[PDB]
Amino acid sequence: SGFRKMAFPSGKVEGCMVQVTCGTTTLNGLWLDDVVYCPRHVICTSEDMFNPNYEDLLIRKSNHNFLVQAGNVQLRVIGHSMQNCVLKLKVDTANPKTPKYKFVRIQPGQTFSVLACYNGSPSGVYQCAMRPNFTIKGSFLNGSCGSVGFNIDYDCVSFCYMHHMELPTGVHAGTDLEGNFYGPFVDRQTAQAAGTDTTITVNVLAWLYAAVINGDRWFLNRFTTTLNDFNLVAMKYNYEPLTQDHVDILGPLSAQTGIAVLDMCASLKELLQNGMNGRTILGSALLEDEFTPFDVVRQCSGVTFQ
Amino acid sequence: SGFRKMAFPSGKVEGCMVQVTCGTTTLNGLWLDDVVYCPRHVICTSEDMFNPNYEDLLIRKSNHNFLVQAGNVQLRVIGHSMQNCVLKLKVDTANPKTPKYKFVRIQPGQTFSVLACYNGSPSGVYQCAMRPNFTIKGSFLNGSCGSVGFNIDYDCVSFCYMHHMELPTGVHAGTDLEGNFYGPFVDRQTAQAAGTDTTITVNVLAWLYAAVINGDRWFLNRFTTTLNDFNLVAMKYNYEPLTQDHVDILGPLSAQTGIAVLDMCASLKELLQNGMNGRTILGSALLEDEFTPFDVVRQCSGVTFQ
Repeated sequence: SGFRKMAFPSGKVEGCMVQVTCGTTTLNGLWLDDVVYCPRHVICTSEDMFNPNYEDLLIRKSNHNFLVQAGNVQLRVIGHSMQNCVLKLKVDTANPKTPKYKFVRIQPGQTFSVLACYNGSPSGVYQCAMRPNFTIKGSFLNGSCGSVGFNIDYDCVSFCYMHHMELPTGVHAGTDLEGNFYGPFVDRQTAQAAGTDTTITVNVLAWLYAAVINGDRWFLNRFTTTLNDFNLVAMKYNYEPLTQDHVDILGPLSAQTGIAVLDMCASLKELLQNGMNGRTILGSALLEDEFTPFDVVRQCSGVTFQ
Repeated sequence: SGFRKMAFPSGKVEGCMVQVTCGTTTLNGLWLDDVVYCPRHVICTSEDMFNPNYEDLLIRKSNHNFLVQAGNVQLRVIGHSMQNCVLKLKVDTANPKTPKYKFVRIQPGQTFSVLACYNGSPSGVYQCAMRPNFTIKGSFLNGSCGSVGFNIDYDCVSFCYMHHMELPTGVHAGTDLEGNFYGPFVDRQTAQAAGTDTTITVNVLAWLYAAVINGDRWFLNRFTTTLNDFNLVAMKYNYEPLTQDHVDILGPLSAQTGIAVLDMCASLKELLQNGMNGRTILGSALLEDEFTPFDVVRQCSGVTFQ
């Protein structure tokens, strides 16, 4: 019982976090086997900011220009290259605490745990969703660049996000671990702004299911509706359209509660049109959209057939 | 910028979690040096829970009745004893990952991180608060007992909670690591239930500061009030009293924002009576009380000594 914004245990990623210095710029890197990955913007000075020439800046740097520290231990850089916006520093020592891992690119609507770090030292861990407009609503201060987001999928650490920057609305933008930005952003100081966001409908429904599992029922009505009619209401309140895939994805939560997906859709329609009757659901006074169906399952159901 | 429910990195605590089986009950234990700490109710069958005499149930048990497992490696139990409601199993092997640690007893209002575990395997990490009525609104499933809560100062893990049971309302009760329960609860199947809970006023205020710091201002007014007047309003709405110790603790944030504490109390008062008239603060439509002033400062680092 209970429901909380729960992140994955951070231990396997903590052991990969390093500090990377280039001139007067320090930020975080991720150390897997004999490679440290970090934002390429660490090689910039204030004079590069206008039109940074990364290709040129990279070749002009020697291995010695990169100070890499894992705790107190200095790692020697023996090579440097660039994949898109991520810098790959080859080092002389392979990380003995390298977990089994993969680099994955997540989709909008999906969540992951962020390990916020500073000077290569983990500060804290929290859950984020990739917003439909490809930002995350994170929590980062100066020196957090290079912090990474991940999921634990079986035994495997699936790394999906590396932090690059804050946009002027206070939201956050970054790349996958191959250095490609989520969204239409670039790793330089230019006029760029988040597109308008939408609410992740399938996640809201999952969160409602979570409420039902934990004994919140007041918003349940006896109504059912159709995909089509639901989607018309969705659009009116800036909610992403719902698809059959979404309906399928909610199946596990339907079975737990005995509430058909389309019935929960009718309950959601009613909360949208008429509000939340001054009540809270799972310690919140608005409709939460940053929990996937899987996040609800992993927290509230597990492997229960019974 | 940004503000999130953020937990400490769980790595140091992950390396201490182990499984403890006695009979058909499996739950979690904490392995520090050559001692495993777990809830003493691991030795009870379902029947014993009604009226259990642990002193007597313990006599029935030999060392061989406890199977302790760190991953797959069996730790031989060579001693078993009992301090209040926690069992201490002396094992043959000292935990090589034992971090620097203290046992501390926290007070209502203070926050900590929970490493939710199952069969000695970490599942997730989230932030909680010791409620004024000595419960926590955690998120636990079957097999979570013996999961622990902690703060991390430097490399020092301060353990403050071990999880023992779910009360009927879905909220959670447990002990410090010396086995004393928080609040008047007991490890027996009885009529017992949580006292009625109140909101943690000083936390709400810290959060409001966090909001100002992150650009949310609409709830500010120009009024000032006094402690006395404020506390009268507090009492009406089941807020905890605000003391002058709380007023000083908020001095840093008052300074940073240039909003006097009693000014902020006046803003809260208005929110308290009248609500948020359809607006949000830090992405929430209610008053959050699970961030301490310290939690706020950690995510909203000042520029004083930057």
